[PDB]
Amino acid sequence: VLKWIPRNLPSCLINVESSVTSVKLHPNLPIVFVATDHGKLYAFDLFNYTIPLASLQSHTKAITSMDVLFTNYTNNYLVIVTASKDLQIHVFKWVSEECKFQQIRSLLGHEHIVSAVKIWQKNNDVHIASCSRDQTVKIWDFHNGWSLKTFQPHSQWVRSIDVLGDYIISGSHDTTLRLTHWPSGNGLSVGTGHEFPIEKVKFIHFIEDEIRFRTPSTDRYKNWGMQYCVSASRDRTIKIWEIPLPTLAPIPNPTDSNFRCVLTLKGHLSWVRDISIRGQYLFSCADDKSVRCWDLNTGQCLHVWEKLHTGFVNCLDLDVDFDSNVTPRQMMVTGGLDCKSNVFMR
Amino acid sequence: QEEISKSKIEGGWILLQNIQMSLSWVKTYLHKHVEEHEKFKMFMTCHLTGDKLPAPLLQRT
Amino acid sequence: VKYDVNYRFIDYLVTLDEKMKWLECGLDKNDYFLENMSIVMNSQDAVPFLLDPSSHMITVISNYYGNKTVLLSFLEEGFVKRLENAVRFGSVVIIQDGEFFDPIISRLISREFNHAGNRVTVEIGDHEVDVSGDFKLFIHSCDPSGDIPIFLRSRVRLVHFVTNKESIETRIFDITLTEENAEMQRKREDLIKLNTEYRLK
Amino acid sequence: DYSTIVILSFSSFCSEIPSVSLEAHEVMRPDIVIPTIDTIKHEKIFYDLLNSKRGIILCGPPGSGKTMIMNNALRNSSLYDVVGINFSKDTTTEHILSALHRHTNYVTTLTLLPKSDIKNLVLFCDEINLPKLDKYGSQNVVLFLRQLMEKQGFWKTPENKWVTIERIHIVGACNPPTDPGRIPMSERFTRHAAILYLGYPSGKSLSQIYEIYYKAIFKLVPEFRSYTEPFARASVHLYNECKARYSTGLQSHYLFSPRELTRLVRGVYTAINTGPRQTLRSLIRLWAYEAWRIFADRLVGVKEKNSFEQLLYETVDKYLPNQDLGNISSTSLLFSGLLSLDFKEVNKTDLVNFIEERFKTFCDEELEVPMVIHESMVDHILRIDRALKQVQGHMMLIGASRTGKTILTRFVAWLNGLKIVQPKIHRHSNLSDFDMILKKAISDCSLKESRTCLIIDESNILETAFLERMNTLLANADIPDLFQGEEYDKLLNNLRNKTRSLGLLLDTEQELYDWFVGEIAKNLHVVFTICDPTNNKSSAMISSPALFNRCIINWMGDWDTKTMSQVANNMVDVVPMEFTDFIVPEVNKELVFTEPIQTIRDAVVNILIHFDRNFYQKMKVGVNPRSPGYFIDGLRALVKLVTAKYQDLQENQRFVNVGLEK
Ligand SMILES: Nc1ncnc2c1ncn2[C@@H]1O[C@H](COP(=O)(O)OP(=O)(O)O)[C@@H](O)[C@H]1O
Ligand SMILES: Nc1ncnc2c1ncn2[C@@H]1O[C@H](COP(=O)(O)OP(=O)(O)O)[C@@H](O)[C@H]1O
Repeated sequence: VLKWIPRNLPSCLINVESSVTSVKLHPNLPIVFVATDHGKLYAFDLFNYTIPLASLQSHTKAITSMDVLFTNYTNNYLVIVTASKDLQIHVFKWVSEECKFQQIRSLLGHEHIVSAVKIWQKNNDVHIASCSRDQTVKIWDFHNGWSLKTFQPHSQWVRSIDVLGDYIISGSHDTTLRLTHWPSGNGLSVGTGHEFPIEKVKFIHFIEDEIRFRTPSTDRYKNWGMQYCVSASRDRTIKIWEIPLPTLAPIPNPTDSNFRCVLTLKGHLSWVRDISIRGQYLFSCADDKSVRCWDLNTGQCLHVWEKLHTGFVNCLDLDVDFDSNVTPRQMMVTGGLDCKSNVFMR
Repeated sequence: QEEISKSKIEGGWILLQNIQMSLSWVKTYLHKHVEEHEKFKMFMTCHLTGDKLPAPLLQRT
Repeated sequence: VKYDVNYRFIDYLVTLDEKMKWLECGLDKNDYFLENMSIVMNSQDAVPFLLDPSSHMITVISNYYGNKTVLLSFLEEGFVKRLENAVRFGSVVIIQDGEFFDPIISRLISREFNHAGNRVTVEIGDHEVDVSGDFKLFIHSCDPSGDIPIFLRSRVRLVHFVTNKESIETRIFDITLTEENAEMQRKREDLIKLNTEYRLK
Repeated sequence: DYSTIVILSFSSFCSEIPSVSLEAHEVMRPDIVIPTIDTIKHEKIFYDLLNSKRGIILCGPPGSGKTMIMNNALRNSSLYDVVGINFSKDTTTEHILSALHRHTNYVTTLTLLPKSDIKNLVLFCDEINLPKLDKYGSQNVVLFLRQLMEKQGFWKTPENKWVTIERIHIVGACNPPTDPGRIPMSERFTRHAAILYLGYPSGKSLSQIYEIYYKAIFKLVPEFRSYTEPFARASVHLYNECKARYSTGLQSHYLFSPRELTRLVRGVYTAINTGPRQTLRSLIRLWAYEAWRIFADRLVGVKEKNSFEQLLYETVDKYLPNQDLGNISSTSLLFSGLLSLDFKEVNKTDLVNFIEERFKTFCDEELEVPMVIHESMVDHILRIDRALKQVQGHMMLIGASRTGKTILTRFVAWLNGLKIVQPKIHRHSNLSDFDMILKKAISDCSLKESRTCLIIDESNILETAFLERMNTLLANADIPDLFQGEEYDKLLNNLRNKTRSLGLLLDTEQELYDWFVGEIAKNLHVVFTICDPTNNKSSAMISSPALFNRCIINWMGDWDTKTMSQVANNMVDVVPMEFTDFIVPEVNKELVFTEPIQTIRDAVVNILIHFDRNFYQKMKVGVNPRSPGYFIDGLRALVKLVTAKYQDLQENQRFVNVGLEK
């Protein structure tokens, strides 16, 4: 049930009045969430796509990225966080009673445009991660509405981030990756080697379902909480990277302050925009009007979705499988620059 | 320059000889000075067959 | 393709209120001068080049913007710092001796601004600086038929200022009225101003 | 003619030719020589004269191969080392001493010995004629070399003490004085040096050498190995026809040489090596594209371009009789490495759309200039990218102002990851500021290992010292007088630290400097932009021997009427202005530059193009390139003014109509 391949044709088509920049999936109900370059934010249905459920203009400029999360507590609603180019981060509310969008709070703190926003929950507390063009990635608190840590881990501004526990990555414009611990506020190790700026970078999560790149190697790496990271850049390449284990407030190793290229995956004809992980497959998109599917075991593209869009392909996602609180539904959706979005059913 | 400043402050005639021979100076400093006392008269002598003096200085004299 | 049979540039672009403002500032009565002044004022994208050998437009545009304008030159020390402070403040800047062009301000001439959200910044010298949005750049050069760099000549709007027959006639007739009958000329100019104000009203 | 002595028995050169089996990738090495009769004969006699302790001056037409015969003779011997000095229009004695200070030591026994105690040094000097006469007709460099060989030494300037030259042989190279740009040469200096006339190789010899080159190239494509001879014959015939047709009388930069054909061979190798599976039509189109990018870029007039196209058609038909040949116009050969993983032909529309999206990204990221994309500018992007991807790949863009030269260079440099560097040279900037910015650029290229696309505008050069610095930077891999004494020693320390940081280990200064200059040649591209080629400064910049022999001259020129029509339509297509009745006028075919008129938009672009033509005709511009900045500015002001006027007129009419209705 974790070995699903999407079919060669889209199940149906979703049309947006302007170009699509980010698409997200509702974890519980079959609802697709679509962003828009013109500032719109659509919310379609997986079966009735004739009319949007809710759409509004909260951002005066182009939306950059967004992600969803459903609240859980030990003592029950969906949160959508949307970033844009208007130097503002907007956190929304998706009520299930009347299926409408409610603005929670419009938040500031970035002197330039904000690229990537990440939302995660730990021990019945939901937090916001965000990186922008001001050379600083910022970790936030949702209830307080204020920042928690601010630092410059790179020479210039950063593209994308992802959070696994208390450790955060940051895809930067200087072809580097950096792990910076939140409570200590220091860099762990520096990883470089790319020739073009990073477009999307995210963690590799351990699984217990055997995938080579999704299993622990040593006991030290099992205790650390992370072993691998995947980075997509404009070098037309997807690279799996190695994170040295620090002396866990971890202390960086002077002789092991550099990363290691575990594997280099090549075969895209243009920049790799966004990537996704599902089982042993490394789903990826690019600007060559195509979507690939790379096996972590072999490093070869098993399927090619040629001419999926008429133009560039912007964003795609799957459902998170490492978390048992989210059902691993077998849905896939990919958004492109041709003002269209397509879903894949079964 | 010092004598031009002093003779502007406290008066007195002043005369410049062969101003075509310091073309950079007459293009910058004298142009700035004339571009921007009651008994102060400054005379400039020059050669007709020599180098071309700047137009705005001649139209401002 | 159709066009107006008795079209006039002044009757199309130079509106009556702007004409009143220009004539109040000290602009001459010439059709040529009015056309050139409207040409200069209608260039909000590319900076205009003024070539006025009589140094009249310096005080004309100085009187247009009041006391917020500042006069700079390419031959004065610290001109870069003065322009830096002026673009920080956001005041209209007129640069004198335009034929001695300084290639530092080539980013300002080409309008190659780097937009940073709601703040627009430009890289001049060796460091960036914010642009207030009220900044207006004028380049003045009192030397006619001089040498101009090809970069500046291509990227600015060259506007000449030469004296024609009507200017000579108007100046001579005004001078002889002032020297012959001051009261008659005063009544004439007061009636002209009153008639123009009445038409505007 | 072929008499020689082998080890006291007379023989000939027929059995002395060594068989050469060039591999595919050996063509990129610049030291590769094809041993023919003339090459081996000249190499042997040059080496014989050199061992006789004499000066050698190699006189010949440009591209005849003086430097390559030199390097062929001196590579096969450990006795001599080559020092590269390349003179400019105004070269001084201090430049010669600085290019020798790195290679020599001052020992008091003064005495200027070479650093190596077993190897002699050959002080090469190219373009001896290029130093200019004084007010009274004398040359400092030529008389310095005459002193350097006749008296074997020179007088040092600061401490006025006489030095003695021990093991510094002198080898010169110059063009005939009949060639424009050269001056008569004093007999008091030419007496001390023997002269060799290295002439142009014959057509058969060139055909054989380049048949060998194409065998080496087509070793990559085994199924087309039997077609190696017609390609060489066609290339040699094309070179001969281009030399005979386009002469110096038409344009001053129509100086062709076998170096152009070698660049053609190298481009063919690069395209084949970075290419997909190839067919005969693909080879014909690729060879035609390489010929277009090597020979026809320097052409100015449209008539010369059409003549070159017809000549290419005639050559292809005559020498390679293959059918199914497509159109070989300039814009119909779009070979790209952008849209795919390899250098292959691409369609027009998808390439244009890709350029649209990437230019949108570039405008969003680096700087916002709303440029309109047309086919000719796409072709210029492709040739600029092809020039930039090469190793040691420089370029000299020539065209009218506001053609889009520097912005295109920035866009292409951003596409390939090059870090653009522009000097902040302005008024009140001496030679020291330019020296510092070049030193910083060189250090960033070498120590920091950063890809740098340095841009030098014509206005960025104020005095000829900057031009000579660029000449030395292009001709060699670096410039000698940047690093002297303490700066030289600290750069050696920094470069040793960088080398041991990388992991590579060597101790000799010479090999470290070769690594340094190789890194500079690999990670530094210089792009020139010239606005008015009729100026004396621009003419001297173009006619410089080092700038001519290395840069790829890309004569973009003024905008033709097709480009103007394309940009006009693609910029005014967003204006609501087709709100009136139009009668299609009865006009001639030659009177309309655009498509035949059906609406008002084509009439608007036609009347604007016609007014630009009339205005530039009436200004007595002659053959001076015509700036299209007026056309763009007028069109933009037209768009803004018609939008404002339509809004005001609509508001006024609506207000008066509702007032009358009320
Ligand atoms: N075997 C050969 N015989 C003659 N010429 C050759 C041979 N091999 C290559 N060449 C040509 O000689 C050129 C090198 O000439 P070069 O030394 O640069 O001339 P110049 O000294 O005038 O700059 C090369 O471009 C190449 O095309
Ligand atoms: N096709 C075009 N459409 C609109 N503007 C253009 C076009 N080509 C060039 N330009 C103008 O030219 C300018 C850039 O030219 P640039 O390369 O800087 O010229 P130069 O190299 O002579 O300095 C831009 O500001 C742009 O407005």
